[PDB]
Amino acid sequence: AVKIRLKRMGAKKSPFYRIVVADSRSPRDGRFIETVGTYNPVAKPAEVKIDEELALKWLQTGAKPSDTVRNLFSSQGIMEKFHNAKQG
Amino acid sequence: MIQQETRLKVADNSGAREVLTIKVLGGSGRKTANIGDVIVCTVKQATPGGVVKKGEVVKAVIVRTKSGARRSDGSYISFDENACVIIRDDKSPRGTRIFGPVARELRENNFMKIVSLAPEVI
Amino acid sequence: SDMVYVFTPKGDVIELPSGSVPIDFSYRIHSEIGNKTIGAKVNGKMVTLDHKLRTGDIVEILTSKHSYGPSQDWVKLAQTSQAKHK
Amino acid sequence: SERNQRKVYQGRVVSDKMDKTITVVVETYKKHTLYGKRVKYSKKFKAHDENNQAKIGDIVKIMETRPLSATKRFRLVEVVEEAV
Amino acid sequence: IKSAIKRTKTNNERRVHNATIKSAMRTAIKQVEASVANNEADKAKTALTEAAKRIDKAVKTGLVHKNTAARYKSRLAKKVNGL
RNA sequence: UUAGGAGCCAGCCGCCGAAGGUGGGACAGAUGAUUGGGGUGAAGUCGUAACAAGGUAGCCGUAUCGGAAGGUGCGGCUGG
RNA sequence: GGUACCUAACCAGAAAGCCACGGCUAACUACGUGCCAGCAGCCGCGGUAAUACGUAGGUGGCAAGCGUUGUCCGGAAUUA
RNA sequence: GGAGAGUUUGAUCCUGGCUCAGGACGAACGCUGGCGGCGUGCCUAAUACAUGCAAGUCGAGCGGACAGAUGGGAGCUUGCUCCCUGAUGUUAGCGGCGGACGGGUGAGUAACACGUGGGUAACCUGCCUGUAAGACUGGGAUAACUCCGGGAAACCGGGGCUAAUACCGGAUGGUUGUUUGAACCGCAUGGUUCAAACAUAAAAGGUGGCUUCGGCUACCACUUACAGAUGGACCCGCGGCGCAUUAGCUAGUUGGUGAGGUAACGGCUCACCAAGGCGACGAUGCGUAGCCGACCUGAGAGGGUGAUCGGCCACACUGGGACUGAGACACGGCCCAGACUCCUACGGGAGGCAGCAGUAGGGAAUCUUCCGCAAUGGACGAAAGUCUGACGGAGCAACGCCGC
Repeated sequence: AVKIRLKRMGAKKSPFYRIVVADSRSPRDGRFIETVGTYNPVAKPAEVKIDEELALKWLQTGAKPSDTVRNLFSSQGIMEKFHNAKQG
Repeated sequence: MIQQETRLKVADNSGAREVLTIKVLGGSGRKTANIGDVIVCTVKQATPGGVVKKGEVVKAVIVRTKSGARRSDGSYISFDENACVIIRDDKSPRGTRIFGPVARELRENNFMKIVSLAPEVI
Repeated sequence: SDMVYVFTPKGDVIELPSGSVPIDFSYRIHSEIGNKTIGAKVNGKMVTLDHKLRTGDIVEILTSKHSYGPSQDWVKLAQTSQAKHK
Repeated sequence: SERNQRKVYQGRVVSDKMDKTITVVVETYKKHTLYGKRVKYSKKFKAHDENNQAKIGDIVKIMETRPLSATKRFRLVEVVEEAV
Repeated sequence: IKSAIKRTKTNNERRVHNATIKSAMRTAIKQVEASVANNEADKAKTALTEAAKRIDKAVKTGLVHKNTAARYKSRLAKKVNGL
């Protein structure tokens, strides 16, 4: 139930996203516990900024993200550092 | 067997609670009225929400009484409260619903909208 | 052309002057239709009483049986003056 | 690994007629959020006396716990000072 | 109404079955308590095992929710301790 | 082992139990003939009570009488 | 959603109003008008020369809005 | 980071009123109005609602139906008709989990509802990880299926057939309870740890591969235990209103003991016994109103408001109860009554828009009966997928700000 996930922000046409550790029972704009950095889809270049260390503490407690959120962690190697900890 | 100066429990949510009689619309002088006869009445009590309120000369139809009703079978219908249902001086009522049972000796005349609104035509 | 040729729930051409709301659609048929009208339906959808009819439309009427009645809001919901004189 | 300390006060006792329990008046006092002067209130509770060693006008401490009955949410600690 | 009719068709069928577990659990306790008004301990010992047979299987099935059943155990158990 | 017991349920029973009915009080609002003052308006009628020693120095409190402002009685006050 | 967008081609062509104008308060004259018609948030304007009414010209205000309206705060140190 | 101005008067100063310039609206109205972003858009009626949609999902839980033709064979008209169970396809019902969240409205509620800080040795937590263990042996049904019966329908009843990760016993288990020991510590209840004894307490298979056909294996699910993660319940100080032309108010009230009851503390319930408790720091009462981060305004101190967006409580036509489920007293679930609507062959039933739209009605006054699951989200499933009026956008009105 505890899904680390995106959070919809910004204007009407061009969205913005914040990567958020929360409960799924709260709504799409619902409350949370603690966040990690950002996401930008409307940039044709990069600038997806992640704290890159804080979620690994939450992943050791166990919080399954959706894959659209998860592959950003693969792009910065959070999960592979975490999989090394699971191989540790 | 309803006379002059009797008090009747009213069987619709048209405004009234208790109704007293004047005269049975028979001939020169008719004493009683069993079922289906038409009385000119007045209103001794009404609901606070009232279309027809306190002190109104009304014309009404007996529905259910503590009288017999000799069918040709020999079956005698006899309720346990004298009553009326207030009508709009015609062969048609003016209330919305009709509380409680209704005697089947109203179908001898054409009061069928009271029959169609009755919940249990006994 | 100063008149609307609208259709009844049979499909008969109802010749009324132009600019009519469906309240004006009632009184050509019968006056008590206006006494018992609640809503209206033109071509599948309900239409508001704020709608003004056009020439060549099928107008169905949501009519109460004998239960309901008018208000003060309808006195300027009569565009056509001959129906407004009704 | 000590657990969290509970609510605690000291105060002064009005009456003793309650069975194995009393009332204790707390006299902390504060300023007002508009003017500034500091006036005193009356704060009284219901406190458990397991030994019934209570006096009218007794200086004593109270200690909260799980609520023992209707409105009783305190037990004593130490009978500090007694009346005359 | 929104195709949740399947709930009520099962909820009543479970309501019969659950109460048979619940009411037999009630009769097991009183029969132990029958051996408290009676002055029999050996009959109370085999009834306590007979009662706790239903009690321990009860939370295994559904809502009896052990923290009640611990009070159901010990209140019966002190009476056998009382004999 | 050809069925009894256990347990179970239909059923009825008891306490609790909403709405309904009955009854005398509470308060809230419309309404009620007539009346009681209170202001508010065009040169209405009646007096002149105040403000000058206002033509009897005013004024507060109480009492009392008259078309009505007021009158005087008694005490008090200077803003006589 | 071929929507944003960009590329090229076309024309002064498509397109401004309401409010104020004695003093508060920036801005005034001419006709009409004669306690009447009418303005008015404030002081108050008109019984024949109305910068205050209504109109016209001309200013001024602000602008895809402008006035009026009801609200709440402020100015109101006028609950301090 | 703090402007004042007209007015009592014949004239002056004070005094004191109101008036005025300013700033906001979820604002409406009058007149006009070209466009583009971004944002709001029933406050009155929590008044009644036509129509469509707003919560389902698993054939890899399961029986059967249901098509199917891989081929096999049959009768011949060469047009077909089949009989076997192909790949695979469909899912009424069954069973698993969700429906308690997502979403709306602001009616009650002046109190631990909320805001803040606390406490729990007085509690709970399916779905999440991680660890510890495991997953033995049987049993009886029953829907669907049909076969009759009764019904206008709503549907209901009876007789057989059958399944499962459905249900129910037997074993073994470090749960828990009892009994008796120890150790340590707190804040009284005590708490924590260790031993022994007794008492019971489970589980389930499915998917694919490998097979010696015994099975094995991963993966999913399952029972139990530990923690963590996770939300929830209960208690407590301290806060934010109006009236004294509301001064007395309460007997389960307030106390104790025991009992029952609740996940849990308790007059929470009941017996008994006691007479207390609440109060001029304003009880009780009454009118009033959802609260808060915040919004607006002010120079600040303060004052007003509590719309949208975000937190939480409360409510789901009005009222009361209750089940299954980790979690409700359940917004689109059941049962009952009250009003009302609809149908009936009068015997009977079905219904709940303050879900999205839209309409009625109210009122000065508030919008489109669109498209899409592409992104975000949830729901279930091993996944594809399915389902989504959450949301995504389009549409309306100068409603407001900014931009041309």
